[PDB]
Amino acid sequence: STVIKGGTIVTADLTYKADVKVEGGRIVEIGPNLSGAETLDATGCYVMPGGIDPHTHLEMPFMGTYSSDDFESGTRAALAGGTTMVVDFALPSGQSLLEALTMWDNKSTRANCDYSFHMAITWWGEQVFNEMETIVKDKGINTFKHFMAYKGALMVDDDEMFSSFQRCAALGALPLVHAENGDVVAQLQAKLLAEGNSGPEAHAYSRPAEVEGEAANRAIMIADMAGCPVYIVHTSCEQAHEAIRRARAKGMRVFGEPLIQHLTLDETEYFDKDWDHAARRVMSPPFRNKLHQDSLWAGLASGSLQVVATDHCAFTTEQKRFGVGDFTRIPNGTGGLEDRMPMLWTYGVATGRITMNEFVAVTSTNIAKILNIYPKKGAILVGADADLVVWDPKRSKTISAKTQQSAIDYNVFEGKTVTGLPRFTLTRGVVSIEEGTVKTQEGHGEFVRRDPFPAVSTALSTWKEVTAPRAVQRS
Amino acid sequence: STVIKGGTIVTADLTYKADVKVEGGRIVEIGPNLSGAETLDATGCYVMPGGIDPHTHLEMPFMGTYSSDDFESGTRAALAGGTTMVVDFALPSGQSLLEALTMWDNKSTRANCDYSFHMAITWWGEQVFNEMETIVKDKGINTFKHFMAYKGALMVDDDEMFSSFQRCAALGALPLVHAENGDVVAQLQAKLLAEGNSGPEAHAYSRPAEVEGEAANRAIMIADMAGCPVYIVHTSCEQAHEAIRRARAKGMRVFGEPLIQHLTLDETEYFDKDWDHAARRVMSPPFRNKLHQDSLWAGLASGSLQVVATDHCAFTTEQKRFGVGDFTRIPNGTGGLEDRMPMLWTYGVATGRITMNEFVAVTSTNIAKILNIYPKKGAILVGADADLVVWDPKRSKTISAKTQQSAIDYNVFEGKTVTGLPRFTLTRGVVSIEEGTVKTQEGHGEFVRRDPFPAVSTALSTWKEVTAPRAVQRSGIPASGVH
Amino acid sequence: STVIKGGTIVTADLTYKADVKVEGGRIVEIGPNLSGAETLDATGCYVMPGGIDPHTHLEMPFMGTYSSDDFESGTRAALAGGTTMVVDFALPSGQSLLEALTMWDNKSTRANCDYSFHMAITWWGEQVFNEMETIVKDKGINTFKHFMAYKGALMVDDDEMFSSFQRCAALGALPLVHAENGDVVAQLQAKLLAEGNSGPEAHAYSRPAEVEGEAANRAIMIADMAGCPVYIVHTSCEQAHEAIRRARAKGMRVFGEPLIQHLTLDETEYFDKDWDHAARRVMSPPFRNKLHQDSLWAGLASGSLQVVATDHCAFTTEQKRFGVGDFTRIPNGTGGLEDRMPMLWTYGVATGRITMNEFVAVTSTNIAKILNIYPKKGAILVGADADLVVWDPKRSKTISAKTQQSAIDYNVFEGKTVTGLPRFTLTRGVVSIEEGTVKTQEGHGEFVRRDPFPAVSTALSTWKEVTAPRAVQRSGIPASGVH
Amino acid sequence: STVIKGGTIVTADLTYKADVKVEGGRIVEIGPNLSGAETLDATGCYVMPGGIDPHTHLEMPFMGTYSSDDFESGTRAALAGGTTMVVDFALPSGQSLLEALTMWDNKSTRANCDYSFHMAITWWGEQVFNEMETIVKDKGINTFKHFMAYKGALMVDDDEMFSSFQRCAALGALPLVHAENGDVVAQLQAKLLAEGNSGPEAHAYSRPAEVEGEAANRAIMIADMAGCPVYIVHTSCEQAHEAIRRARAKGMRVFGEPLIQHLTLDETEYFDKDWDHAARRVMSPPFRNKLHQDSLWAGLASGSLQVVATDHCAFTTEQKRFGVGDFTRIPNGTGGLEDRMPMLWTYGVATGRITMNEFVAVTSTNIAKILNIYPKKGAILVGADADLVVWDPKRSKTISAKTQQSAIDYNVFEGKTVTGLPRFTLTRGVVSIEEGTVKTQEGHGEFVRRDPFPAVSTALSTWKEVTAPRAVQRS
Ligand SMILES: [Zn+2]
Ligand SMILES: [Zn+2]
Ligand SMILES: [Zn+2]
Ligand SMILES: [Zn+2]
Ligand SMILES: [Zn+2]
Ligand SMILES: [Zn+2]
Ligand SMILES: [Zn+2]
Ligand SMILES: [Zn+2]
Repeated sequence: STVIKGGTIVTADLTYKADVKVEGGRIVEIGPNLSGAETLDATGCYVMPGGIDPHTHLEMPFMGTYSSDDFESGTRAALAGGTTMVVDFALPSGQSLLEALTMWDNKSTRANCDYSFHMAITWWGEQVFNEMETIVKDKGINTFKHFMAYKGALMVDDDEMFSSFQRCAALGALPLVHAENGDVVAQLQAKLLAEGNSGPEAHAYSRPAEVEGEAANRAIMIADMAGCPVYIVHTSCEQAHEAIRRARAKGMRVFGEPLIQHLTLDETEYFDKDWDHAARRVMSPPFRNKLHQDSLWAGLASGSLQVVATDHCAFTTEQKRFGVGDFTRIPNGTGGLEDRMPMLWTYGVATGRITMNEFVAVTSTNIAKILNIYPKKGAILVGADADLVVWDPKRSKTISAKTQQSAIDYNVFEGKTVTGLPRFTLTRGVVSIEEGTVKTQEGHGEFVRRDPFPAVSTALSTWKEVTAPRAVQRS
Repeated sequence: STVIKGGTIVTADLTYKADVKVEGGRIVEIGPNLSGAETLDATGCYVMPGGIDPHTHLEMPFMGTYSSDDFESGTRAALAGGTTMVVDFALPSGQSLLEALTMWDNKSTRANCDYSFHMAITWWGEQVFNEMETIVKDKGINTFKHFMAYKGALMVDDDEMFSSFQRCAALGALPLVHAENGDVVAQLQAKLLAEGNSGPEAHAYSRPAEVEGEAANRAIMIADMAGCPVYIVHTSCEQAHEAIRRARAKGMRVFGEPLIQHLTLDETEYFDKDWDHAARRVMSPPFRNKLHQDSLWAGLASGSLQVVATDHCAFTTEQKRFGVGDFTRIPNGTGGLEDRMPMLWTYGVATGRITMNEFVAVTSTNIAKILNIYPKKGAILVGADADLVVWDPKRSKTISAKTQQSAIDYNVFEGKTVTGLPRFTLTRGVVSIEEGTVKTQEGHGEFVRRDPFPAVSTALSTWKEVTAPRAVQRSGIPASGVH
Repeated sequence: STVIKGGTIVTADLTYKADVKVEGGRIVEIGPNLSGAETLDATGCYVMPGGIDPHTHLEMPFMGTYSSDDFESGTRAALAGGTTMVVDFALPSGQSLLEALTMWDNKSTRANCDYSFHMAITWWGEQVFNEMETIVKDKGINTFKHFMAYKGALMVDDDEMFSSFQRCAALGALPLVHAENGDVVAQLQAKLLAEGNSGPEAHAYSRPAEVEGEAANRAIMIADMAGCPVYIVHTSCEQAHEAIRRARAKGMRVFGEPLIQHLTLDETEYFDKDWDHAARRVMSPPFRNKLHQDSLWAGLASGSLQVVATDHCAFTTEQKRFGVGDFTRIPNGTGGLEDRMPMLWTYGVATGRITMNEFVAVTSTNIAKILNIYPKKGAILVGADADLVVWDPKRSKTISAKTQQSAIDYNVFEGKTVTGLPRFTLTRGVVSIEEGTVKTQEGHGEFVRRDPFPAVSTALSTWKEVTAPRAVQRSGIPASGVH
Repeated sequence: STVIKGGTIVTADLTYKADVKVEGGRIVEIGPNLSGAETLDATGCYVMPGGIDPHTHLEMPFMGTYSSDDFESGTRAALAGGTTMVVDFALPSGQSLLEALTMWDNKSTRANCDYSFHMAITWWGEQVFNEMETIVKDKGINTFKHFMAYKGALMVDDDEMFSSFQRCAALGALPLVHAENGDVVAQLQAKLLAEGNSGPEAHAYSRPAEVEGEAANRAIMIADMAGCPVYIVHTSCEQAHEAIRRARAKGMRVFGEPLIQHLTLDETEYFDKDWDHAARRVMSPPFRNKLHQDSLWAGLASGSLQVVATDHCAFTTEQKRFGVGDFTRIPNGTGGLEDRMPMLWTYGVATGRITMNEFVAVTSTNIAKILNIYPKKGAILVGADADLVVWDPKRSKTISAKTQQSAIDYNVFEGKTVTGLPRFTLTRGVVSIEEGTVKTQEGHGEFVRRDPFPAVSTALSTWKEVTAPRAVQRS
């Protein structure tokens, strides 16, 4: 067996000094003074569940093109950053959900760590309604992604979204929402181009924070009417956060996911004099005024935002240059898989903004519970997968594209110092990273099947029935 | 001339004892000890600007039939309750805005008091875009109404609304919005019918307060992006009020209009064992849980809601009964023209919930300023129209359909006691009501023309320009193309 | 050993079917198909950590008399309702904190389950400052209670509270607060008595919800300035909840504790025509308008309120009658120990308002973590104390004073039906309740020692240091003096 | 007579082109095409009610010393800035309110424009309770100022404040409150000095925004329980604003007064390397983080803050230097009388943040209505005092201590450009300023008497009676 020895265990539940013994890809024992044939030195370190990043777009077809990190490079980057599972979005074209799922299975051959998919609902009709049942009950996928923006490509309207959320409620599945008002965005994009305001910074101008706050509020109302929880992906601003807080104060089951980029980077990047510098940071929602960061961090501390992710969608500088002269043609996305946990630890844990237990909650455990795969993932418990990071709080670096795992040529965290990095990362007990030594195993990662109807969905359905309005009896 | 003698003047601006002299339809002199050829005794009374109710649907085609108060009976009802101007909604239809305007001119020939129109944008296209300019610049109408619900009948979507609001901004016009999410409401109606939940109470169940709060918050965002103020008609619940408060706290120019029905009546009317009683109150937004009333009153007192109206859209019981077995066929709407000012005075002024100056502000002056027609309307000032109510704070009645001016057979304020009623109501100096004697003059009312660009619109356009995001000047922009 | 067999384990962390093996007062093994010398049948049952109720006043000197549930009857009542630990408030007095502690040790010798204390800071000075260190470091108590009301009896002011909270921050201890404005309450009590408004309902009138919201918001500001978390006991209204939500939205470490009474009972009890019935419910904060309940439930579901408690402070009817003619002399307090978990399960879990995991979190695990005693308490984990309830979701009763464990003559939950009750309650592995058979062991309970500096306190101190405002380095600082 | 000719009248009520005729210190006629023996050219100008600044401390004894602008220099500065009335705080020592009022009458001999007083309640007891009746009914003063801070000097506690607010309710008077928690401030001051953090910037550190937000909320609750409106002086931060907004959303009668300094200046002044620069800006509440300004401006636009003032309390650099080595010894206060309307116009009206009508509302009319002296003051109506400013929207300057009316040697608005300045200022028809020509008349200003029970106070008392809880009738 392998024993991670001499460290302090940190989970979302508690912190305690103990050794961890791993065999057959599982945690088999946790206690003091354990001995195994192989020992990993965790003295001076924190031993935590491997990160789960539920928001990736590896080898994604988007905006005329394909992201430049694929399943192999994305999962390798994830492991180098202490992350041991990714959840990627399966993205249909009036194409079948089932056809899209087959294509995503094909893309994921070469995965270095385990992985699952969300299924995107990119249009609406009888076929989609029928196939959702198959995806949930037969394919081990209990989340459906909806886009309120990307008019003419991926967007659904209120009527379609309501139908889809009702279906998710019936199936015990969870709708995820990209919340921006697509009609307002499409018009503002056209207005800015018409005015000649066509540079990378005009991407930010085309979709101000109010557009995201409105769309989040609207998705929350539709999910409340449908009787399902709802998850707001990449919550970037106070307006979206306020909508979630206000819904949760009414007892609504609404989850929120700030990206590491939105916690630690800001819109002044778009004002840089160097065109490439500004275009490289174009993503949706855009980096925001720095004033919004404090709201997102408070949400992580108080439990109104539960999950930190990256929306990892990486494009080379050459790809970003597709948008010279027209910001709507710059492929949207920045990468972050490898930098998520290191940034969150240095700027969140070392500063006291979040405890170490909260750091585990928002980097693995909460999402594992939300996707109904805890304690297989997101746990340090006997019987859990041995997806583990041994975190050395003193191991430091300056983040640089010169030393990253990502296949692209820049890094939006370039020049940020982090102190606290993986000493080891294990994926089902396979030591894949030892300090700067990368020893990942292509094809090791396996698809993680998920069941519908977590406790939160079952309770909400019961409460809706208790409170359902009744006909008045008359003569 | 005619002198209104011995009263206390109350406006939104101040309260003072003075006589008011009226000549040629206008206030010509205000001061002590005035005399004229005719005298109206205002001793013990408050002399206020005539009410302006900007939310009426007189002889309106709707839900298979027409509302049963027309311009004559609605303006007569208004005058009897101290209201001297109505603003009605011209409704097209893919029919020209100009053809709808002509139709509404034709409808309004027997009006007893003055009147104007809002133009509804019930569909979107190049013709509508163009005709909006003519409506604003040539036809004296500076407001455009948008319905976010009534799917398949009057509803517009986000894309249409955003186009329309940007055109409002360009023209210096003000968008009005019926804020409920029409797509959710249509699906909830169909679901309730399929379950057999088909009675009048299911109307309320089909459109809960959350769907109004969402739509109000959405219309506000779209107006903020277009750079125009926006006006949320019939704000009925705390969720819609919260959206307005949150937007105004950000400095957004958002107006809200609680109906007198939503201040003083509640959803328990729908739970009555009598089908007719419940159906008579069916309107959209529906009467709400009584808990919401305090929020709306607090908005009047604090300035986050500025206008009290009635959405006067009256149907007889037999018209309501079109919806026996199917609440989606009950014509939606209630009447309140004659009862607005009496209810607000008894339940708001006499209770101390609002001052007399606030009462004037939310029953005439604020809407006059919002519609850019102050001080011609909503004022007691020299040069203002002599639209006046002489209000006797001791004159009392129990409201009843047996005595009402409205042409329909019931009154949603049945049995409410009011103390404080018109002694005289004057429309451009014509005494049309004298203590319960109705002496209205058909066709006396005239269309009130309105100009665009009130101060609020001009200031908001300047602030948008000051804060407009600018391009960054760069050199050596890289090569592009697909390699 | 003893094996709890065939049940479903439910903790705040997860839900799973397994047996639980207990040895020497501790959980020694969790897994399938365990066997031991003794078996408890948990088939069809949920096996959860025993409740922890951190808010009791057992044999407490108060308002001219003493509460009538003592350590024995209160811990017996707790065990009967699935609760296996109480935390009581040691109350000095200018009497030493150490003398009060000895007094409370003496009071607790017959406890049936384990117990700990909070220390109340009822006055301020050098001796208190010093003794706080000894309480934290030597006596195993890491919480200090402060009363913002009970003027002339227990109340401290802003200056005392700020000194005390800074000392809490230094010692890694957590301040608890009874948040009502005592100065306003004292003047309103005197005013109501002077007007002849002297009945039990006037207790509620003397301390309306606004006075709780204000005091909660104030204690939060003082804790934020001292750099320690703060815990708001018996959060009863939306105004106190709003203050907590607003503070947590800023990232402040603020905890809130709704009582089961305030989740499920309301001020209409005070309007009962029977004087005894109304007086029995007199407590501070009083039962509130029922509208406030939804806010508190929503706090449990969303995490802005983390702990359900009872503030168990029981008086007989004849003790309540000390206040006939003068509600300020009705001893304040109600009991709920035995009814907390049964009420919360029927009205929260069975209705879907909270999940079973949330139910565990707000009845044991959150407070265990807040008091820094998890996982010894509030856990089902190997090595944890065997404080367990085996809960039969089908076992039902109507709550009644005729069958209760509490020593007093009535029950504020009289007539409430509950479905879901303990089959077994174990305290450190001792089966003390078996289906309505009470078999408690006096003196079995022991004091639970607690350490300072939970993770939340340490992280908050670090954040305060990272953000501490720094002097600006200047040269040639000017001449001063009076010229 | 004198006719202000060719201008556009702007009041809080409306905007219209008309001439204004003045005779006997009053407006006697308003209309087109007026003629008088004397004409003031208002072509291209806006004709508005003279500003009323209800927050001044002229010749004030405070913190061991006396402010360096007295009634003559303060009222001269006010007129140069378009302001035609000041309301100063009469400040007793267990000294009688009536003795304090006599002293303030004596200080105000040399006033160039009209003036009134608020009476400060600086301690509590039977004498104070008795004298409040005399002040209201016999002395023409309907406001009482309370301090929640200045522990050991001016501070009252909750019990005293509640007693005083009940008395104000009975007398139809309005309590004003300096809202900071004095106990927390006094301790933080001592803690910072003990640490050696004793420079001017530590004044700001000693009283963070949360301390003001708490105190404002607490004053609002006490006034609600007492059944009187309440006015929160110098609302400087979002926390205080939020407390007012939340109270007003419940229907409470709460007024708020942002200073021009808090709308347009910020705490980075305290970080300046020059000791004098930083100390000169020390006042209470301190200049705040610039992020708070947007909240205050929104309040002016939406009606949740009603009155703009200056808290004019001017000290020479020599006086500010009293506090070298101990920030608690720096006299608190900055001046602003002359710069209030010019700053508010350039940064508020010219930017579109407020309309011209709102500018009149928050610079004269609202406070005139709040103090129950409208339309004598704050109006352009026939019969109103001819307190008028003819405002030239094109007349511009850079604000400088070299050209100011204030007797001190610096100006916290130094270097700010303003475009829009008085062409004329009239005080009861006396032209006291013509462009840069100052021609003020010492002793012209007269005390303005005010009556109790404005409409808002009467209505609130009625509503409290309607809602008063009743005894239950029992057998
Ligand atoms: Zn997205
Ligand atoms: Zn994405
Ligand atoms: Zn409508
Ligand atoms: Zn309508
Ligand atoms: Zn208490
Ligand atoms: Zn207690
Ligand atoms: Zn002050
Ligand atoms: Zn002051």
